[PDB]
Amino acid sequence: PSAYGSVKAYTNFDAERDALNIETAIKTKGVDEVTIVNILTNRSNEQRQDIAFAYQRRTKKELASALKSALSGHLETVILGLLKTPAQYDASELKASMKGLGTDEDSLIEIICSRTNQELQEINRVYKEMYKTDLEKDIISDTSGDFRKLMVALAKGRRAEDGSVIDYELIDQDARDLYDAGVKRKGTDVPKWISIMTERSVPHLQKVFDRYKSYSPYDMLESIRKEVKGDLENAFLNLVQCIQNKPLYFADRLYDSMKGKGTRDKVLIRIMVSRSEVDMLKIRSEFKRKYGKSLYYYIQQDTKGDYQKALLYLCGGDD
Repeated sequence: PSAYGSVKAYTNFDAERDALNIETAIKTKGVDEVTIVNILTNRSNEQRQDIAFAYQRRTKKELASALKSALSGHLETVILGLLKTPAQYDASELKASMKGLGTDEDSLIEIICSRTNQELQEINRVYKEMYKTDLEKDIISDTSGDFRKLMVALAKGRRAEDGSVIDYELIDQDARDLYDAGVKRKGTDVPKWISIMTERSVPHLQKVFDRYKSYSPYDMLESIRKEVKGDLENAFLNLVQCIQNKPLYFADRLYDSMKGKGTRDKVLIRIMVSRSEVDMLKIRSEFKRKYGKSLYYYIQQDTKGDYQKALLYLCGGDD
């Protein structure tokens, strides 16, 4: 279990009890959405799987299908998302990002740039089992140019994991190479940027980006804005933010999703669901530090109804 998640395993857990109570809630005239939300947002992902199993054995109906039939709107999206395992949820979100003629590059980038090697290994495996095809093949068919190269490289999840051994010489050489490949000359050696940023460990790259400031007039993020454009630039910016401060990265994404009129629910829901058992506590801390008011407050003031209640539970409170 992650100590930085907002959703923790329920102590007095009884899958049968929850399955019985959810069944009654589903069959209540008009549905008792409150009970369904109160239960599922207060159980760990694993516990939800146990609940789904108990539910089917007792009713001969799959819980997911029962809820897709019983719920609708944004609430349905949150609840069904919470029922999928982490890998399954990410795999389905990735598949959804590449559905149709166009491609939701923003979603594809957010997911591919933020997941660890461990998470990506599972996503790749589950993706193959669910859609029968490979994740890489789909990315390749929905992207092109250097943007494709970068996304394919990242999706592989073969990033080095040089344990904890700091390589000061490589830190310096990588910083010099990133500079020589960009700001230092006319044009940009994008392949060098892709290699360094996708093959080195996160702790290493954090140190590289710091050492980079010693050679370059602008930091990594500004360097990216001056060297590349389009989806490629967007990908690099997201990637560097994820490396420098992943919790802050998500906090900014969350703020952006609610700032204006209405909310970009697709993003808001994916982050609340997917990071609820990973680093939501860190995301909350960075969000409050930067924006002043808590993430809870923004969710409260930007969504309504049972949907809002569900998201607030995933947030977990504020402190």
